[PDB]
Amino acid sequence: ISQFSEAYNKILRNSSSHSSCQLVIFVSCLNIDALCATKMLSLLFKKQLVQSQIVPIFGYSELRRHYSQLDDNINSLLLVGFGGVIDLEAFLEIDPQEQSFRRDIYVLDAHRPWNLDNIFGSQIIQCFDDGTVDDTLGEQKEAYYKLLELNDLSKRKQRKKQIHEYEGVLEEYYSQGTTVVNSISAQIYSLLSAIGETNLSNLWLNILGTTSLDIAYAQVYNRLYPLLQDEVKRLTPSSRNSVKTPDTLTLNIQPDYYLFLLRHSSLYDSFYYSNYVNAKLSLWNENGKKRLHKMFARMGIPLSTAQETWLYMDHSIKRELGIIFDKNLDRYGLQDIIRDGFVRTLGYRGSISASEFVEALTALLEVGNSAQKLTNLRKRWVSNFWLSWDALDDRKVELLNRGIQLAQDLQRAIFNTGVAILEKKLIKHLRIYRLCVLQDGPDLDLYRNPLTLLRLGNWLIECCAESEDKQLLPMVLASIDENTDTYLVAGLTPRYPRGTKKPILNNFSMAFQQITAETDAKVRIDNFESSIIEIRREDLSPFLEKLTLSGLL
Amino acid sequence: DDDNTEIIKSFKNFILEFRLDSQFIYRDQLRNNILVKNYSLTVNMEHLIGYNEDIYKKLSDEPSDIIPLFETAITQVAKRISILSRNSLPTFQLILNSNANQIPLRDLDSEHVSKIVRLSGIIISTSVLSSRATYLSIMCRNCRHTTSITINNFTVSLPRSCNCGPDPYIIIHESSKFIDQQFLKLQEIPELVPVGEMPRNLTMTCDRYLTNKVIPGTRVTIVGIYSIYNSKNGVAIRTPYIKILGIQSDVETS
Repeated sequence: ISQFSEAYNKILRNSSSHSSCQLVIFVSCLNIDALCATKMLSLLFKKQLVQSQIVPIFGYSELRRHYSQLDDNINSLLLVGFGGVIDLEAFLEIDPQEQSFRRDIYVLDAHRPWNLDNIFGSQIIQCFDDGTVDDTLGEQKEAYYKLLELNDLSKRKQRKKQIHEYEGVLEEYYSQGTTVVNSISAQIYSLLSAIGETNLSNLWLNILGTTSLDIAYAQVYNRLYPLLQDEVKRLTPSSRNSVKTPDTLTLNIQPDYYLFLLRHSSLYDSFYYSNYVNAKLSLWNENGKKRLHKMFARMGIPLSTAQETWLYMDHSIKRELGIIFDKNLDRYGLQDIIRDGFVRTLGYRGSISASEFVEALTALLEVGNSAQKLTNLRKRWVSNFWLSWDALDDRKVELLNRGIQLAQDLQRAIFNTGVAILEKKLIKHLRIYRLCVLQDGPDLDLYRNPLTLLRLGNWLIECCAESEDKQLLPMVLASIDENTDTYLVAGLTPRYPRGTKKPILNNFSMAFQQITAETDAKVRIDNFESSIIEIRREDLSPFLEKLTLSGLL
Repeated sequence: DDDNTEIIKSFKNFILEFRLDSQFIYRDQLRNNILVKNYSLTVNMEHLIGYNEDIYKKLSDEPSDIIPLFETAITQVAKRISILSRNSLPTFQLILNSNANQIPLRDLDSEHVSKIVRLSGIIISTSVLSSRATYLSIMCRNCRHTTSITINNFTVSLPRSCNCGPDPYIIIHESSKFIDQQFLKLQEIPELVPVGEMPRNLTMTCDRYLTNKVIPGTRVTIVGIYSIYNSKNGVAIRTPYIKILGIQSDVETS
């Protein structure tokens, strides 16, 4: 509810000290956006050389272990991606200490709607709600100034009728789907441009941030291109090349493709594993696989030349890469492939597509790495976080490729198993919504991570619906290996075929909390996201039955 | 041949200006190689294609007409590094090993002939060394023309003109500079793809510093050009071999 620059000067005044500082910025959690945000944030701190503590939090339940344990001198705290949904004032408590409260916890979140207790009643925040939903948002505005603090019998009856009158519309609010308005990174950059830093790798961090989520909607991002492209116009390494030159040597616009790993993998394998194309062309089917080859017969690209790594393909095919696709792809309905994208060239190393980089980092997060076992695993993810954090750095590229050799493999897993599902037609159309469960599969170790099931779930909800009449219906998935029937189940959102009228607001967040409040059968919201929960095989089936009814949508 | 000047200028500009942040990998590859008296250079194609797409566009087009202009191009560089004036310095061999896409032995059929082909197979036996020639002087049986012939790679008959004839040219072996050659013969790996048939073995000629680099029986991945030689045994029926530049054994192997 504040100016970004002024919130900045506040976090400046409470900061400096000695033995300074002290602030712990919480990077959270598994979302690439977090990295994108906190890296340019951390670089900004290093600019004024302000000491910081940076914590890789996984579990939402895990945050309590930290904040309740170690805090001493820390008067100014910062947090990322948490608290937009569940309020930490009740969760942490707080317990006001010393107006002009000593500690300011900044909470940065893209999630909506905000918790009601957060924005109004200033204690721990210093909210980041600005500027996306301001709004009004008159529904939260009347939620308090009316409620607080609230012949005489008719005035009591009138008063109470008014109270429930506000409580109904208030109940409409805060019970709702969790949907990201704008990427937190973008706003950190809006905060950053007011201070005056135009830095190139910074901007690349923004591009990374925005393009973190295009796998899932945009939704506003379709109109974020002005806010990026203009900035790309606010700077330039050289008016003209001047090949290369070995330095600056920076990012530029190119006809990029939702196509998967075009530059770091072989072309044919790049269609065959791509996510948008696995749908429209029915590639899980042997009968459709051929249709790809017909694409190549249309392009005049040899099959043998399609099998070869993209660095080494002939030059003629490169110069025709932006034409041939126009000549052909239009006929297959694949006409939405070509985006205007961002590509940063490091020169003699190669170039990297904005999206593919994100595929590298995601790749890093799950691989390349009774409560003791889950804690130890979540711990392994915590360590792995930094292995992924390092790849963002420019000076070490040598491990970034270790991401990509993984990012390929994962797909080779994901695709494979994905097909293993469609052969058995495991989809249960049900009535109100679509649902699935993986009872058996190869290498569930890869599927342990929330984000792995976010991408498999994504390639599957994308596959089932082209569309593909009728009625985009949200999907459900489940997997188990070890940790005694943890059976991780993540919520999902429907995918429109590039024509998106409504955000549609994932409802699993609410539907799960209704069940936690009913019989709560081995239901665990331990994962940071409201869409993804844990379950046991003993209680999963009654849970599934209680999921089927009553349907909130 | 101003075109060869144009190509070699690009190769010099590729060696002197190449930057991996910030050491020059090649330029130091060179020095650290002449000091130990290795007289070789190993190019990493990914850096090459990163630098200019163009020179790799031509180098995958007609390799055997180009690669020696790359050799002379690099040895003209070691002249400005290893020594200074105002000898003798052999033209270095380049060994280029790169990822690309593995092309299995069975799948080599024409069509890629004279186009660089990376592949993988277990070496059967190594043939005993024998020298080819590099620089040899020649005198005529009659007019006694003193001709210094620079033979290059990659067969080549001697010139008949200064009766005289038909081929009055003698090889002077007292001044002739010689290199070495190997002839690996490699049987493709037993895992794939024997099916029901005995696996084929393509004959390969290693040379200079790759020679005796590999003990027979060790799995390797060869790079090299693919090309054909005559060897009367019709019609016409020329038989296939793989020139190697350059060989890289599997991990490690020492």
